[PDB]
Amino acid sequence: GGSGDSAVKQVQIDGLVVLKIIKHYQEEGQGTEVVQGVLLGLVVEDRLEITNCFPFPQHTEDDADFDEVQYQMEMMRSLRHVNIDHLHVGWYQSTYYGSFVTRALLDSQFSYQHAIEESVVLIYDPIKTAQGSLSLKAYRLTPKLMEVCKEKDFSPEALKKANITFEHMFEEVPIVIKNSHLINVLMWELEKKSAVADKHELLSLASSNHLGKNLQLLMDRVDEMSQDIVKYNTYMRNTSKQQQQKHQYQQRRQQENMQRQSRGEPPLPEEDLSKLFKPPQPPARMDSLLIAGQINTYCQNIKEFTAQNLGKLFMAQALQEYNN
Amino acid sequence: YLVSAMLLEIPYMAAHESDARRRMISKQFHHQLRVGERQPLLGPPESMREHVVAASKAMKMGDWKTCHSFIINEKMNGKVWDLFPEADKVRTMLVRKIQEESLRTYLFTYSSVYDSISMETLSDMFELDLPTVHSIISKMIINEELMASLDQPTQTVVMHRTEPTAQQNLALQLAEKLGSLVENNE
Amino acid sequence: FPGGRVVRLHPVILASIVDSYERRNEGAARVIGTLLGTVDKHSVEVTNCFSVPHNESEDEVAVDMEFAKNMYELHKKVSPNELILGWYATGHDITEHSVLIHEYYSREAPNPIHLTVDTSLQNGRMSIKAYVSTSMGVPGRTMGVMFTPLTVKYAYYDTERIGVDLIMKTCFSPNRVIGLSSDLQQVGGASARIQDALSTVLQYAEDVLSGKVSADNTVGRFLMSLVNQVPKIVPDDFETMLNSNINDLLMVTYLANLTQSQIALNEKLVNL
Repeated sequence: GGSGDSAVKQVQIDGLVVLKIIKHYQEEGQGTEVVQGVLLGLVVEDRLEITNCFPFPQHTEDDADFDEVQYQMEMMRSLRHVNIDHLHVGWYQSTYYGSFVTRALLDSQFSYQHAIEESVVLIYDPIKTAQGSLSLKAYRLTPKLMEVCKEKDFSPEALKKANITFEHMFEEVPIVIKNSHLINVLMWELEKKSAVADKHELLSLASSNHLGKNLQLLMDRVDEMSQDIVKYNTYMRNTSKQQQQKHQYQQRRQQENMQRQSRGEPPLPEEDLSKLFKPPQPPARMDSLLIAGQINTYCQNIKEFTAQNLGKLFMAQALQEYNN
Repeated sequence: YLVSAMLLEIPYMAAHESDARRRMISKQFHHQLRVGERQPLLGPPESMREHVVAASKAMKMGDWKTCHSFIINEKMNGKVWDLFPEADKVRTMLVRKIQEESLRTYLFTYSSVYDSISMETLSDMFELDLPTVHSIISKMIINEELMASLDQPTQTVVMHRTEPTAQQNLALQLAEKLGSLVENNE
Repeated sequence: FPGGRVVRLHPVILASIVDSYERRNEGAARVIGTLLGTVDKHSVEVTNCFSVPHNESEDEVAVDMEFAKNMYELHKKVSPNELILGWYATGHDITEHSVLIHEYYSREAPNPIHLTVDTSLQNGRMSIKAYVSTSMGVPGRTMGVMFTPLTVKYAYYDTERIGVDLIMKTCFSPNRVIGLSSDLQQVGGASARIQDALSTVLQYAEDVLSGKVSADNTVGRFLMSLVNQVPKIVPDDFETMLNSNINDLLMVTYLANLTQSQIALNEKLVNL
């Protein structure tokens, strides 16, 4: 099912695990690098099903600074006391960005999955995903990443691993499929709130009425994603011209520098030929900017797939429902 | 201030590829990146606090702060023409502030007035019938005319249509780049 | 006025109940914790909780109040939302061991706020009965306590309880998320047909004789409340507006797909 390469597994997110995320959904940290915490479960039936995971609370007002690891191990000893071990099967985040994988935490979680191959990284975003498919995605830095290491180094060891060509997005693992039997008690609250106490269930049913009333679900999202296009994709094209300003453009008259002197003198050096071809700072594609390059131009792909299901099924409901 | 805060407040609503890179922004990034301002004291802020209202056109408010306390601080006295350089300035304030609602405040403006516009800002009807005519041909604005009646029906609709064109500010700067990609390749 | 009226928790209290209960360190029958939250001085609005080490039986019970302070230290760091308002146990209500954990929490000694989770094979009885303990004079025995009920309310982040609504869809049959909005159309369909099957029996009951009692100017009030917002009255210029929006929205995703192709033509010419 959700078996990975040589060791790593699927993740099963039980219904109280998303609630451990949505208790710190967006509260304390709007545009902050929110690390919603570390997901700890165990190697269980092909999918490391989550037990618990508490948000690792960085210096939370404006910026993000990783805390004392005294909290980490003392808290997950606090768990050891009446609950499961720190079986940290990854880390997870919100993080006011549907359809992204960050650069710094990409490196951090690759190094996480380097220490333990059997690890995944969950990204749950609320309806800020734009409604908007695939709110929860448990991404992992791939087993091609894992083979060719360390790690995806920029000026050297970039195209030198893009020769075999690492896969970049591979096994964005499935999330929640089975009646985990952490449910029967939740069904026992479900039936109670479906019964005589049907004020709160209908509160949430009614709550989505005003997420389309005043929010620019499409307009503000396609604006920020289009300004992600103009900045990222076009400076990507300037990178494409600049790696051409070096590999062939500059190289072309490095060749005309070599050739115009009859490729050296018989009796003596051959000083100029050896002195020339001064290799430009990009000698091989600059293919670590371009790694996250592909992954963030595909972040635009799953952000344009967002924009797809926004406009298509909204105007589906318009032309099917209104005609009265 | 009359070749930049007027010429280029047209393409500054999501059409950036005409920005002249030597202008007031030499100093406009300075006397705006200050946490506190009031009634200006220096030359440049006293040459700005009427400019900032020359964006909210106010013919009244902008004419009243190039002639505040400069006739001591060298504007009127020094330019060896006693009162006339202001009669020049006032005119290039009166006129260059009718060329503003034309370029800025035209969104829900469909039917507009061009007799009352002469009563508002007090320029000569022909010296307003000329530039209101110029507004269409010289600045290729989306507005129609039958000027036997002295009128300019707009029918502009560009507001949430220039947003998908503000996507073509960058959807061009995707497919304008593929034009430049294979120039280098071969 | 009495402070013991209502606890407005939300299912994240049941999150750190059930996960904690079903790992438990083999704390077989009785898992217990200290509840942390806010108070409206009449209501008790709560966000989170945690299960503590206990060995509650006759007549031994332990609540490591040093550890409960350690957890509060880590909890207040996690989020500044909450104060330790009392303790929440699983089954059941007033015991002689509850009142031992009372005097353990009168080491803590804010207002005693307890939350008793019945572990039975029932429906009619609630899976949580929140309690406060007034009277509460008490310089006597252990603690003279009187269990007055706090009504069980789920009143926090509505999109969270939309997250819970999905968890209650998984409670019936998961329900994985790939086509969320895609098959929320199936959910919207099922909702619209329950409305239809509702309205049909309401009509046909009075079509015979004496039906549509609790519907005439309530469901009829909220049938004209359907046509309030969809459809727009009957404007064919609004048909023109939203088929012109279809032209707009298709063309937004249209060049989204032209960027899709350009993603490969840009970054994969890199791979020559």
